[PDB]
Amino acid sequence: TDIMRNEFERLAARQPIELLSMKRYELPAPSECVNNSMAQLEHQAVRIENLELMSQHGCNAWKVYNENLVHMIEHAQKELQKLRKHIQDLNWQRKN
Amino acid sequence: LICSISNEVPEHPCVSPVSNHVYERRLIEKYIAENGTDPINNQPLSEEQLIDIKVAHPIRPKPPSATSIPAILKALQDEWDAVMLHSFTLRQQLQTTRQELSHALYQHDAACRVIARLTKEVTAAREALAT
Amino acid sequence: ATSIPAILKALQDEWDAVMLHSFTLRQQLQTTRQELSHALYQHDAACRVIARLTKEVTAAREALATL
Amino acid sequence: LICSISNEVPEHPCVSPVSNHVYERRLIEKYIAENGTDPINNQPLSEEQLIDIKVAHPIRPKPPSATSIPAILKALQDEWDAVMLHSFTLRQQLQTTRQELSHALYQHDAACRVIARLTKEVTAAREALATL
Amino acid sequence: SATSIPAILKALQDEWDAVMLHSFTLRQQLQTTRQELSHALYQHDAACRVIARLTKEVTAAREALAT
Amino acid sequence: MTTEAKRAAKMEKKMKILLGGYQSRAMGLMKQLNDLWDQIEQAHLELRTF
Repeated sequence: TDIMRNEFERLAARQPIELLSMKRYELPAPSECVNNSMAQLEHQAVRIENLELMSQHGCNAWKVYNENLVHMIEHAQKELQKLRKHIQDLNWQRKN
Repeated sequence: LICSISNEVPEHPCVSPVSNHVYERRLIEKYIAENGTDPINNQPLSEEQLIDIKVAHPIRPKPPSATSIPAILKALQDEWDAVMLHSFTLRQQLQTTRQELSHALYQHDAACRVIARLTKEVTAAREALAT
Repeated sequence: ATSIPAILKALQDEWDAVMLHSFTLRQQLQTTRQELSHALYQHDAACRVIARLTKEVTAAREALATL
Repeated sequence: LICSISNEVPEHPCVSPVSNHVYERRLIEKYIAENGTDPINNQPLSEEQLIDIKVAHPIRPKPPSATSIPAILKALQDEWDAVMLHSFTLRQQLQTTRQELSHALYQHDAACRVIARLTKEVTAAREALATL
Repeated sequence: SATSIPAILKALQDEWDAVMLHSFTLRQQLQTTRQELSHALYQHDAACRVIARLTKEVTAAREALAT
Repeated sequence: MTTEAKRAAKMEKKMKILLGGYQSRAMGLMKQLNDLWDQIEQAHLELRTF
């Protein structure tokens, strides 16, 4: 019960073929390329500014998100116990 | 800690007041517009009935190799691959389950008739020893 | 039409359906597995009724036969 | 990860359904038994209204990562929304340079007519005086 | 459009590829308009030094005409 | 490209050294959570069975 999204998604899974992305940026060639050069410069700037924020930003968060994942995990195993305890009781009852 | 629709770790979790279960806002907002009821309990639920729960901007750090280039090309491609091949595989899991249930029931019936047939057989054989 | 910001908005809107579809598909998946599990358990449970019943029926035969 | 009332790591988290916030069951239970209210917003709340944290249901999740499709899409918003501000830094600075260039080229065009007349007048004064 | 989805992947690739160059071309033009502006400021201040010597040659001429 | 990507590679390798360890740390946690969510359903299913 979805729009166009479902038609191309089901076709991609049935055919077993992922849609091709931009295989351009990585290769390139020295000596149109004035644009390609200026795109590279800006890209690098973004990465570097972004990378710099990310290290410092990453450094600040590099482990703050890891703590959240431990709070998320322990909650699941508490429910594993709560389910374990009910079922055991039921089994015991049946046995008796 | 997770969403009860997609299997996400929500960025803006919101709880419904009819059935205490945390959903990601976008996915619960979509369900209410499709059919105005709670997805799990099938109880009457609206967009105003929801209650947002503070998350204080869930930790998602940006990778060291983060640029406009991979985020446009490689990362966004993988996200619509992972959405496509999962729901297709999830649609494959529904039907299988249904079929399984059906056949299970079918097999189960055949044994009931054997027991009912043997319940008349045994006690009358025991009764004949009594006679 | 061929801009940029709404393409990402469109990508969200189609994903919003993807999640809603995966939910209803999983509900029926697990809800059918409950019927599968309850049946298979109750089947092999009802199967042990026969094993018991067969051996008693058998005991009634040699008893009456030898008498 | 934290309990908002005490500030500890809660060992039994239960989320309320009036002010969405993760409280420790043993702490919030005593807050409700004191008075039937939610500690933050002071809205009415009972113990049955409070709900423990649970595994969603039957759909299996994975932790929040950079791979995950939704986290990758919200990443590309950050990319473009930051690059859109990068364009303002160059659009706003261009409107100062071209505005200073416009007044500079006007002062150049207003001045070079006076250089042309002094080159005329100083040579005309040398043409006049030398002949006499 | 009805548009094939594998193609929509390569569109978003091309559109990011285009915006990266449409941001680049707009920045090197800003640096060269400021650079060519700085070449005008040197000529502006160099010209008003050359007018001071030309005014002296006119002042020297007005003294000789009087004599 | 030279100035920025050299800074990027320095920022990346400095982050990577600190964060590839924290990535591995995070990945494991995520995997564990996933697994747990898998045991949760089998116990709920078996609870409703029993």
